[PDB]
Amino acid sequence: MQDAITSVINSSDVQGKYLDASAIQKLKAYFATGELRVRAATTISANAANIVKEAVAKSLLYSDVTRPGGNMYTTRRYAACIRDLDYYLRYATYAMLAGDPSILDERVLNGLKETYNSLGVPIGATVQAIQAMKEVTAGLVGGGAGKEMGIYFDYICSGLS
Amino acid sequence: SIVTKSIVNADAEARYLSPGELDRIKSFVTSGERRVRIAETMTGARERIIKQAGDQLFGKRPDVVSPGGNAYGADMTATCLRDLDYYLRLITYGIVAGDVTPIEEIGVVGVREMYKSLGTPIEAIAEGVRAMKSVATSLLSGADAAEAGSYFDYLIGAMS
Ligand SMILES: *[C@H](C)[C@H]1/C(=C/c2[nH]c(/C=C3N=C(/C=C4\NC(=O)C(CC)=C4C)C(C)=C\3CCC(=O)O)c(CCC(=O)O)c2C)NC(=O)[C@@H]1C
Ligand SMILES: *[C@H](C)[C@H]1/C(=C/c2[nH]c(/C=C3N=C(/C=C4\NC(=O)C(CC)=C4C)C(C)=C\3CCC(=O)O)c(CCC(=O)O)c2C)NC(=O)[C@@H]1C
Repeated sequence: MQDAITSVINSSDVQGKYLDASAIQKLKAYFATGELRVRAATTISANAANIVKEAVAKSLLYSDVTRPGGNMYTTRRYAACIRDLDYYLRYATYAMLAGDPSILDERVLNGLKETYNSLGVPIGATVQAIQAMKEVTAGLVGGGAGKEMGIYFDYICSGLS
Repeated sequence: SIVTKSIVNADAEARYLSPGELDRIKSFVTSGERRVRIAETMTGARERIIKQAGDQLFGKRPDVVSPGGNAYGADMTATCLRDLDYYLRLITYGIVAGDVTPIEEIGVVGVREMYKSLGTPIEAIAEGVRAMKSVATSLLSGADAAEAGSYFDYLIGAMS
């Protein structure tokens, strides 16, 4: 994975160039928001469980998905599902901390859609649950961090389409 | 950087970063401007740093520039200085990242196999890095000199 710093280093390196003024502006921009990112990561971390619980309550509970025949039926599948949501939240936080979505492409999205399709995991419902976590999260980290987190929540959703 | 490393570590343990890890990123970002400043000073003096380090190198190791030496000839000497420039560049990358990984991943892995194939005495390359370390840190303040010096030392140790 690349973070916002190493991302700038790599593009400079491919051109064989020392850090530019433009490259330096990007570095400084990430440094300025560093504390914001750490404070959001801290809250999310402390509310991870409640964030997932509320998102599920709001998007999956009491529907055909949880009833016999639904993909969330049986305690094993219910847990597998909340396990995935815990994943999306933890990885979205990583990407927000790094200021780069590469960890998502490499460790999350690679082969995910195919796997879901293979198992019959509904992508539309999964996407709705992530969008619900998006909203629950904004409300904890505030509008600022909330929109940043939203970029990465959407990135994942886009990769499932 | 330490952001990537902390993330990779926390992920290996399927957990969120620890407060300790978070504090590390915290310091990392506040010292960002200092490090960027250090890197800028080195970038600006790039040409002068390579000329003087080059001169000091050929002074300590005339052989490489003499007949039968790997850098004998305007052109081979030029290419030798070109390599020194590649490394100064990597070092400024290292400084802004806060660690050696960029130096390591772009110019250290496989460095012994590459130079052995070209017949370049790697001990002389290290000497050239020692020279640059000297010219470069001389441009900095006591505090920054020590800080940037550590990146040079890493590289020197990886070639020895
Ligand atoms: C919950 C919102 C939805 C749901 C999910 C559900 N998923 C699975 C199974 C798997 N989920 C993954 C996803 C990941 N695995 C990882 O390691 C990571 C981290 C990058 C991710 C994002 C995988 C690989 C599987 C298969 C392997 C496994 O089970 O560990 C299930 C179980 C499927 C089954 O039939 O057993 C479920 C139910 N299901 C829903 O209905 C919601 C829409
Ligand atoms: C200078 C201190 C020493 C010296 C150097 C020297 N190097 C070459 C040739 C090459 N050096 C490289 C170097 C790198 N490639 C990388 O990707 C990196 C990391 C960023 C480095 C440092 C390469 C690729 C070459 C091959 C030529 C090319 O660039 O295509 C030469 C030429 C040798 C020859 O036989 O042609 C020389 C002279 N030689 C010394 O004696 C000094 C100790």
